[PDB]
Amino acid sequence: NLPEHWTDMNHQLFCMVQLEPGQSEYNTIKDKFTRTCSSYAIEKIERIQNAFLWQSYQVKKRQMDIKNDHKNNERLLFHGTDADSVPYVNQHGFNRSCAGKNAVSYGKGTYFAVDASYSAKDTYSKPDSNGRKHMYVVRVLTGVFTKGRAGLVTPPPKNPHNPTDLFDSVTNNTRSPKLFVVFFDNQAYPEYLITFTA
Amino acid sequence: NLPEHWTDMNHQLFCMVQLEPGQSEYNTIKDKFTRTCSSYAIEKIERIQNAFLWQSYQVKKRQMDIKNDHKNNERLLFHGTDADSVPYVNQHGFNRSCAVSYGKGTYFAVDASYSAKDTYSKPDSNGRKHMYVVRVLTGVFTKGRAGLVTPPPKNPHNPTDLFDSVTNNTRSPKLFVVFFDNQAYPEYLITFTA
Ligand SMILES: NC(=O)c1ccc(OCC2CC2)cc1
Repeated sequence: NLPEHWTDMNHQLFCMVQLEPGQSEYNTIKDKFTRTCSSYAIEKIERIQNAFLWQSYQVKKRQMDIKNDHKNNERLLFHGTDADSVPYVNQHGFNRSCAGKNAVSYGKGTYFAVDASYSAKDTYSKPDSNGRKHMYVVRVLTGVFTKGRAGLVTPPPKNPHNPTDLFDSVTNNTRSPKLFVVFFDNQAYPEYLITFTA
Repeated sequence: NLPEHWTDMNHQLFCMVQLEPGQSEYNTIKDKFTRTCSSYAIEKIERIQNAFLWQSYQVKKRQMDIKNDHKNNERLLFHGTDADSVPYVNQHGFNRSCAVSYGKGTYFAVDASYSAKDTYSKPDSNGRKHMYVVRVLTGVFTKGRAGLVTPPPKNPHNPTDLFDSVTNNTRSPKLFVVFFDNQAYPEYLITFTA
């Protein structure tokens, strides 16, 4: 069930694949990033091939596609992180139990940005000791979403009289979304790792 | 890929099925409980049929069987909870975000007698206590400690290859803690009284 464009892994479960500039795959990610980070320079873009994370994520997507019926449940978003976090995210994905309190909090979960410029802030993509910054391009199952609130440990219910039927994620603003928060494992697949510098 | 002992769900994805007293499945689950809790009165046992939770759980079980290079990754454990949390656990399973002296995960007991304490299975206004029988992917485990947010690494020369769960005592475990969604499937709900 692994995507057929992935490199052969020789029955290995995990692989990072360096992309070539001028390939459509590299160029689409570069254009998405430079739309709002034209003042930074990309060192490299690696495709993340993680069989187990992919499998769990694709099971969740199919469940949300069945439950929501005729919705675009997936967006491509950005996530800046520190170099210390990269090994863990590459193997295990995004753990809400490890998430920082955001400067504007819409709930206790993992935060993903619409614009690379948000994730490019030193507060999220902290420069390592060689001055490299790290940002993931992430498939996120945002599904049906509402404006979040600082107290949330799960998405709120759609209906107060049915407390277990939940929104899929929350946002800062439903009309003009700039960030999404997710509260469950395997709701986000880290697809690419951008390494960049001033 | 829904198990054989489940009953038909008329094309729905979630239902709670009351077990018939005196039949094989009811007798099997009652005996697990009464091993340590024979002084308690059983009102009913329900089979939890949650297609989505089962699917996600089965994927994690297949992945752990590959990673550990053997079966024997699954244990049947108990979880006592309050009446107000029962609809959430039936629909969404166990959530670490909702005493945590062996880590910030979900706690499961080897013995029903431990989960039957009023501190976990809080009596509701009518005296009814609630306990799940849970399939748990305990896998390879180590001793836990306060403040863990994931299990420790097997070798701190490879800090991303983790233990699957933690316990109070590795030689004679009486409880297990898991730190990831869909590492536990709530299989039966026992309603009982002191
Ligand atoms: N909810 C439960 O059934 C349960 C709760 C706690 C527990 O271990 C607590 C540990 C001694 C500190 C096991 C099970």
